[PDB]
Amino acid sequence: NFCVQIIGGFFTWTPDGIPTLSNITIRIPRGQLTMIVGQVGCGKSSLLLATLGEMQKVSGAVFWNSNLSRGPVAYASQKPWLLNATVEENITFESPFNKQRYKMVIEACSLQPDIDILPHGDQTQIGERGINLSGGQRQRISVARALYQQTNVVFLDDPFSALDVHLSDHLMQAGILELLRDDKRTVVLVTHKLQYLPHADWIIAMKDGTIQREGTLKDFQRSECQLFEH
Repeated sequence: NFCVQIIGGFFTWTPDGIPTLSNITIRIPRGQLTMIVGQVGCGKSSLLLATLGEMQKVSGAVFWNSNLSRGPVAYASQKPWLLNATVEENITFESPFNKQRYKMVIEACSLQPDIDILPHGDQTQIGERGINLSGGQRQRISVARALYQQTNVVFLDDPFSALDVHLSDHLMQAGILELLRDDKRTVVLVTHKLQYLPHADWIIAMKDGTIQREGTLKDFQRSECQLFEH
C-alpha cells in the first residue's frame, strides 16, 4: 500500500498517556517525493520518529505493507551520527563498494575538498576520538551515508539547514532529484530551506503536531497563506 500511511497517529513518548501528537492522517504511496516542511519546533522530529516507529502510538497501528509486513525504513533524524572510523567506511556503512557509485555520491556530496584537505584523506578517524571537523561537513557525510545505501525509502532531516552553502547544496539537490528519479524511490526531507520548498512533487506541512495535507504544490495556492509570500 502507501509507503507512509497513518490512520490514527496518536504517538507519544510517555509509556502511558500524554499524546504529544494525534489525529495524523496521511497516505504517501510509492514513488512519491514528499518533503516535510513547517514552522520551528512544530513536532517535525516527533512526526518523523513516529513515522519510523520510535514513538508509542495510542490510537492504533498506522498499518504498513511491503514497498515492492514492513518496518525497516531508512531514517537519519537530527544531528550527525558519525562512526568513529575512516571517512570512506563511514560513507559505505555496510554497503557494497562501487567506484562509479562512490564517485557519483562524492560528486553530489562535494566531499572532494574535504578529503583533499585532510592529510590522510578519507581514512581519518571522523568523529569522536579522532579528527574534529565542521558541523556542516559532518552533516554532509551523514546525509550522503543514507543516500549511498540505495534504498526505496529515504528519510532526511535538515540537509541544507546545517550548511547553507549554495555550491554544496545545489549539487546535492541536483544529485538527490536525479538519483530519486532514476530509482523511482520515495524521499521525505524535513528542512527549512526555501530554495526548493515549492516543487511539482508532493509536499506536506507540519504544524502544532499535525499535518494539514500531503499533496501537490497547488494546495499552497489553495491555502489561505502562500507561505507568507515566500
